[PDB]
Amino acid sequence: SLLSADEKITESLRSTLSDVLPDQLQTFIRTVLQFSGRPEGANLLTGPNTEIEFFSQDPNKNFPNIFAKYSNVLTVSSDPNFITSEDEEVKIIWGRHGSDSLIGFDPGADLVGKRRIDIFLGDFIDEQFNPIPGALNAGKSWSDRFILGDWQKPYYFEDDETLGLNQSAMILDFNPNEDVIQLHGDRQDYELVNISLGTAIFWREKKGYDLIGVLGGVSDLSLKGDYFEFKGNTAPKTVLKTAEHIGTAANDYIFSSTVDAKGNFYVGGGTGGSLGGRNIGARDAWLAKYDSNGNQRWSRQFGSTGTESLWGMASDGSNIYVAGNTTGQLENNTVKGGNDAYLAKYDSDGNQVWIKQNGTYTLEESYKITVDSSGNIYTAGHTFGSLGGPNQNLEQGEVFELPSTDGYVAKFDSNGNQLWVAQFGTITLDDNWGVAADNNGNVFAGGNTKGSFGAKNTGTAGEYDAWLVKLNKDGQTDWVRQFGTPNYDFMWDIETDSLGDIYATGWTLGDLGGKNAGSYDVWLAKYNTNGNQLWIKQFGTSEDDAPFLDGIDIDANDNIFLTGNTNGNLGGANAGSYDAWAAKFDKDGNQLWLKQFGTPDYDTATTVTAVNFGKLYVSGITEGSLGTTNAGSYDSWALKLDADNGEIQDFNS
Ligand SMILES: CCCC[C@@H](F)CCCC[C@H](C)Cc1cc(O)cc(O)c1
Ligand SMILES: CCCC[C@@H](F)CCCC[C@H](C)Cc1cc(O)cc(O)c1
Ligand SMILES: [Ca+2]
Ligand SMILES: [Ca+2]
Ligand SMILES: [Ca+2]
Ligand SMILES: [Ca+2]
Ligand SMILES: [Ca+2]
Ligand SMILES: [Ca+2]
Ligand SMILES: [Ca+2]
Ligand SMILES: [Ca+2]
Ligand SMILES: [Ca+2]
Ligand SMILES: [Ca+2]
Ligand SMILES: [Ca+2]
Ligand SMILES: [Ca+2]
Ligand SMILES: [Cl-]
Ligand SMILES: [Cl-]
Ligand SMILES: [Cl-]
Ligand SMILES: [Cl-]
Ligand SMILES: [Cl-]
Ligand SMILES: [Cl-]
Ligand SMILES: [Cl-]
Ligand SMILES: [Mg+2]
Ligand SMILES: [Mg+2]
Ligand SMILES: [Mg+2]
Ligand SMILES: [Mg+2]
Repeated sequence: SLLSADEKITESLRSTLSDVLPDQLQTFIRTVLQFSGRPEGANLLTGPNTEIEFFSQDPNKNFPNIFAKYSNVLTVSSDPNFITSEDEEVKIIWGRHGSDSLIGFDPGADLVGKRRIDIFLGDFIDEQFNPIPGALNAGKSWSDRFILGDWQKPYYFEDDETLGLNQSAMILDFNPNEDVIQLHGDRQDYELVNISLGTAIFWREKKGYDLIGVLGGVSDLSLKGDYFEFKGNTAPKTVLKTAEHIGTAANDYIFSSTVDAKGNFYVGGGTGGSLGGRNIGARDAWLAKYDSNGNQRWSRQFGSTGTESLWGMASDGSNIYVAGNTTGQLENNTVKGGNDAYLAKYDSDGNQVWIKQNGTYTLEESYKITVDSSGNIYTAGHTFGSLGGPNQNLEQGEVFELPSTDGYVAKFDSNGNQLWVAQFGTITLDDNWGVAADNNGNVFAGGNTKGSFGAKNTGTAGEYDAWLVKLNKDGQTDWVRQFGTPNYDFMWDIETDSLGDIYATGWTLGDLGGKNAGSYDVWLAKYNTNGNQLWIKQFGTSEDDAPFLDGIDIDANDNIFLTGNTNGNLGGANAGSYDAWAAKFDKDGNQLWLKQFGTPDYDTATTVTAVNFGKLYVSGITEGSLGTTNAGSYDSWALKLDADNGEIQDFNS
């Protein structure tokens, strides 16, 4: 019976949210929701007003730590939720700019009896909080997809005698003119109920009801509207049987790849399941080795009862170095506070040689790693603390500046001893999205900044620019460069060629290398070792085109390979949703080929690795059945390509 559903839903959500979220965070959320004109959820948070300790050195009070613990803050890009992990009862999933594919509930996790509320914000963009109007993206929004179920099962589904209020999504900014709510089954499986908060979405069967999601501030919807997408009960038909398929019932992601000197191919990333070994808790890191004929030699899974991923991997020719973040305590390590970075070493046989966890009392992220020809290892990332030196934004003065990241690069020897750590940036956000060593002892770093780091930012409202830093063998800066348009420009990865020149790839919403074809476009930029910009190429379709994550590699012939996603017809006719794409360039920026592949469902490449004089590997993630039938939610895939023309080969030979 749906009698008194409004009172039952309000009391249940209020009870759970106010029990789980720290008072500091409730105070922050209530203030933001009131300011933004999305007040519906505020009355669900009944904790007392509490000082928000933006700069506390206590890891348990430091607000960046608290906010990160209960949130997935995504990027200015059109994002899949590449950071989702089943590590908390309540999670705020914030898509920001771009057309985001938002998921928070892993259908493959053991969540029986667990309270689970995912609070979704599809856009809710930074510009709302600008005191001065007129910003390029003020008032702009995108079509976000809120994933509340798939072909396999409804999400947040307790399937018991109650109204199923213990698990539910709450979407705070659903716009039926633009956004989509994805649901299991068909429209006859649901019933919409107008409530004080907005709309309740109930799964309905003979035995009763189960609350799937609440839409704050929207009423009078219809299950016949095109803003609901129903996925039925049957896994997608398989395409691309030539690909290697990696998947469990949980969310599985490849985020990176590399090759050793014998031509063995490695992939790795994060999984909510038991992929390389028995799941330790929430998301774990994992990696796998394949011989050059496509046979898997081993898979390994490691981490903690908290959340970690492999975000980068590189080889010294024999060993495999891996890097990422963790929210827990790794084996043979101590926590520094909040989330930390780590670097680990695996030998060719899959033995974990060591793992080094490093960081500060506050939030570190690390997405990148490189290995030089001497066998030294460099990680890179960003920190809210004072890792390589004092953070540019240390404490609150008379003028409040929101806590913010600086970039860092850390150098290690082959035994994991830290040789140095360099930290740099501006008073505002500076994130790292790239690290690459040359042959002469130097190392480059690259990323995004809201500030004026290597040049005056021309954005009127702190839109991102790209930055590049060259460090010497001792970690001292030789130069800082910055490039961009007045709009957002976002870098994903960098790499050097055999001459020591540095290349970066990203997306732009403006005219960076040329006239923007529409929406996001791809760019590739080249700088010389002395900091001079040589060229920027920009290309795309009228739709959304971008590299993603480990988006560049450079082979021994100085061919450049790029990869990412597109929802246009970039390398061919789009198969549906986003597809993966890859491209090859020469060292002068001439485009040699451009290919597109994927399923009718959401796909993106996440990594590209070229074998010298051998195959090209493009790997990524999918909601479709790529290689074989999807086992649950996100699965992963690797494609073996002819590097001369981008044509897909059978993975196994
Ligand atoms: C469910 C509630 C949503 C809360 C969070 F999910 C996101 C809101 C972030 C607040 C705002 C962006 C920060 C801020 C402060 C400032 O002082 C200057 C700024 O430009 C920007
Ligand atoms: C793995 C993806 C993580 C992406 C993060 F990079 C998101 C940044 C948070 C946004 C924030 C509201 C903007 C902002 C910062 C700032 O330092 C000053 C501001 O006024 C405003
Ligand atoms: Ca986004
Ligand atoms: Ca969005
Ligand atoms: Ca939206
Ligand atoms: Ca439920
Ligand atoms: Ca884990
Ligand atoms: Ca830390
Ligand atoms: Ca900074
Ligand atoms: Ca810019
Ligand atoms: Ca485009
Ligand atoms: Ca790369
Ligand atoms: Ca697709
Ligand atoms: Ca899966
Ligand atoms: Cl971002
Ligand atoms: Cl806005
Ligand atoms: Cl109930
Ligand atoms: Cl209806
Ligand atoms: Cl099939
Ligand atoms: Cl082996
Ligand atoms: Cl600045
Ligand atoms: Mg029920
Ligand atoms: Mg097989
Ligand atoms: Mg390489
Ligand atoms: Mg296959």
